[PDB]
Amino acid sequence: SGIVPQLQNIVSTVNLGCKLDLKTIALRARNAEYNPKRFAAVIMRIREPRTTALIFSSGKMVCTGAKSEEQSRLAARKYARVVQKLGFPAKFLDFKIQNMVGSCDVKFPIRLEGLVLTHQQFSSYEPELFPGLIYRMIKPRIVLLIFVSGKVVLTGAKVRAEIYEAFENIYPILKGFRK
Amino acid sequence: AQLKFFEQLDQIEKQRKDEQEREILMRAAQLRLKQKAKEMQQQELAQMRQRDANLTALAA
Amino acid sequence: LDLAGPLLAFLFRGMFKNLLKEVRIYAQKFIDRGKDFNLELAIKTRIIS
Amino acid sequence: MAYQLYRNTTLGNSLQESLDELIQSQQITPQLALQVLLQFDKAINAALAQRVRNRVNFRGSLNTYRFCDNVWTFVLNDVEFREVTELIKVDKVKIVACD
Amino acid sequence: FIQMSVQRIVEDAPPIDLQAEAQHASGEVEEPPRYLLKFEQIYLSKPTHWERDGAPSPMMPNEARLRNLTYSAPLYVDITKTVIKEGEEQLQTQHQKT
Amino acid sequence: LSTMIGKGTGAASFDEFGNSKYQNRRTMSSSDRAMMNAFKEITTMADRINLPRNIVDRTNNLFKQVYEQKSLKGRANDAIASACLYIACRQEGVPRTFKEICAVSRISKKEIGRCFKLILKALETSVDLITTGDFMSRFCSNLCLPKQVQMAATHIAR
Amino acid sequence: TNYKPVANHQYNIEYERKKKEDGKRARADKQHVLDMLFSAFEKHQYYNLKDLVDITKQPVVYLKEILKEIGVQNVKGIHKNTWELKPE
Amino acid sequence: FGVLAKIVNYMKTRHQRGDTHPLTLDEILDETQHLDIGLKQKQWLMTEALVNNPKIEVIDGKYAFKPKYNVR
Amino acid sequence: TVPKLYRSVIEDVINDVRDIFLDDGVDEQVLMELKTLWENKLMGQVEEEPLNSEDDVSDEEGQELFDTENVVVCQYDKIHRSKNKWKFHLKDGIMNLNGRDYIFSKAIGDAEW
Repeated sequence: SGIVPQLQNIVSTVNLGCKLDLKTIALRARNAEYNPKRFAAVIMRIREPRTTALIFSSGKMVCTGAKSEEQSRLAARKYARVVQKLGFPAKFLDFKIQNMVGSCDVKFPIRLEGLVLTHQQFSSYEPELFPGLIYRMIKPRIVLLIFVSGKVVLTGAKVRAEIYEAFENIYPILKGFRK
Repeated sequence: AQLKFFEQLDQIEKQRKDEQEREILMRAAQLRLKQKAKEMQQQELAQMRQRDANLTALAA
Repeated sequence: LDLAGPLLAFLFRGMFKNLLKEVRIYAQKFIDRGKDFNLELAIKTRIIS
Repeated sequence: MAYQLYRNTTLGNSLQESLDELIQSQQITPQLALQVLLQFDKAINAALAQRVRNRVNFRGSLNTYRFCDNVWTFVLNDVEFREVTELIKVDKVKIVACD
Repeated sequence: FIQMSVQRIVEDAPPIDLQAEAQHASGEVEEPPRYLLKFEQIYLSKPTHWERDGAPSPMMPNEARLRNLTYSAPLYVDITKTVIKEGEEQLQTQHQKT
Repeated sequence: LSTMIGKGTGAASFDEFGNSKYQNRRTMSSSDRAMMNAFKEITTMADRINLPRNIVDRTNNLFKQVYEQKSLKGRANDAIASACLYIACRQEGVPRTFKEICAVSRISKKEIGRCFKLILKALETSVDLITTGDFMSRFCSNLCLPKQVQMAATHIAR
Repeated sequence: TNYKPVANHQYNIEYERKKKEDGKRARADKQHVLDMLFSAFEKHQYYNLKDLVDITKQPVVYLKEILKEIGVQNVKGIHKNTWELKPE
Repeated sequence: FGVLAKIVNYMKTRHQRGDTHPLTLDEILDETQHLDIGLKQKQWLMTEALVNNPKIEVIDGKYAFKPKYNVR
Repeated sequence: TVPKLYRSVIEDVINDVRDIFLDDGVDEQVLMELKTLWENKLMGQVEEEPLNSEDDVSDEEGQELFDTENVVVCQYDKIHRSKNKWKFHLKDGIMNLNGRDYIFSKAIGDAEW
């Protein structure tokens, strides 16, 4: 096809294996914020990987905003090391990538009406709710947001291979509806 | 100090007069009892209000 | 002799009272919750018709 | 037992030092000093709330931030406090906010 | 009936008075708001039939006979709603032709 | 398979302090009472915008299927009923906008839309895409525009 | 004009704004919650769980756990079985 | 009076320690971070009212043996 | 201007502490002495458990320890952030910039992270 999606956000969850004090972390950390009335976790941000992590008292942490798998793992390790520097026995256990988000452009307008007519079993186009067509691919469990401008956003992937395969599957279909 | 004890006895007479000189105004329309009840209500607020002070001092 | 007018007046009296009763009930629920009930939703149109 | 914001400022520090001097002189008891601090906090909060009617602006960059118990602890750099009447330049600032 | 009795029945009905049941368990010095509704000025439209599309259209009597429709006319009432929250301000919004 | 009792006559029906009908009749199960309340709400919502009874019946059937399927048991009833009404309007070929359904339902547009998506998934069905011509009749009639103006607007949009 | 299409009813948006601004009640430390509970009991002897939740401003489950630790439910002729804040 | 019920809870945890010994009010008030002033006197009036109904036993002398049934 | 506000604050503070000085039974001369002194004082790692593989992943923490630089203490009404920038509706408060104090009612701020 000649086009490869580029990742825009990666979500990864890792367990530190130890209970934590959210108030202490908020008081002592650099960029952390803690609003128990608003949310039950602690939100921290690191600029060099340009990511945000949520840390829970149970010891499980979620890292988002990473553009690459390596960046996600490094950012999670950095957050764990920050928590460890705060005196806690933080570890790096069962790190896993829960979700990946990728974006790309097909460089031509698309007739979403024909697309939903042809693939009604997988398509969902409701301009009242959202201008972008939602396509639920089955062989890869990927949800694609297709827009009339040609931009395509893929989400729900665990590995980059799923993103690439889903785009490879969807590209001929979209080529069939080029405007 | 003996004179201060006499002044405290005078303040006790003044509180009795104030409480009774109008336990009568309420009747014309228990004042001490009402005051005590009011004092009881603040205690809960005071502490909810107060320990915030302890954490704010730790925060700042 | 009670003609069409007085008879329908009796029926409409009853049904408008029921309509106001339903508005009272429906609005009281929302007032208890502290939401500011919409009058149009309160009116049950089917009752009179 | 109050908001307790302005204690760590010039005004609060001067009041605290004066109370320390009287405590050293035995003129006032520490409970009285604490009561004076509480009353000062109430009065200063009311005074700033009521007698201040000027609008200010500022811009810059943020280097750190923290939040806990409804207490923001922002840390900005190269801030420019702009006001219609005057402009002030500062290399670094720490903004502590509460509510 | 239509010209006088309907309007008189609307006006004769007592105004609806509603208030909360000591909501929030606060000082509650008449704190629960009072909602007052008063119906007024009843309006009738000409007989109208709304299609499956929802587009209003006049209903001729013969069409009612053929299509088994009911010959009826919409009935509209002006309603005035006043909110008294003991905030020293009362707001009287009016809903027209409900 | 039930009955109910009335006052009857004036004698031993009311007892020591007006016992009434010995009781209050107290009939049925929640798996039917909830559906009944939803049906009443559906009729109210439909009458608010003068929807025909066939659309009401289609909405009732859709709600029965959704309610028994139970994938939306966590969603509040009225939202399910509103979404079913929207779907019935779409299937009957006279779609109403999400805002139009929200105008007659206490449920917000966002929740109506989410329940609409969930109901579509649960029923494994689909609704034809709306076109500009669907809303022309209702919009023009509510604006009291002439027939020629309505035709012109429909043609312009198409 | 009746039943005009609106994205969300005005009263609902006001209520949602109020709830969002208030936020969920936070789970405070056991010591402070206990102290507040004891002061409340000092007001007078009998409290219902709903108003006690209002007074304490704590999650219902957490407050129920703390109250089960010390307080005991008594079935009473007041209206119903309610909590007793006296530990014994 | 609420602080008093809190003292009752404190002596209950003291029973839980199993090191229950004849005590008094001052040491408990100190260990529970509370002072000894006329406030202690009014709360001790309340505490003697408690001694009139101390199902959780609070006697004046050698005391605190709450459990109506207690062997180990 | 700011000194005049300070004098008004002095008046408010003394008036507010008079009642406490009567409640505690202390003589009123304490307030005069306090005001005098106050004015005088003012004017392939398969085994990933070890986190030591990375170092110097932090910054100097001495800024918060020092606090010697300029400090602003106020109250916040709304604080919003959209993925890059921090926005500040800080209400009435006080600022300590270069020793000189500033007083404000509405403060608007935009910063970048």
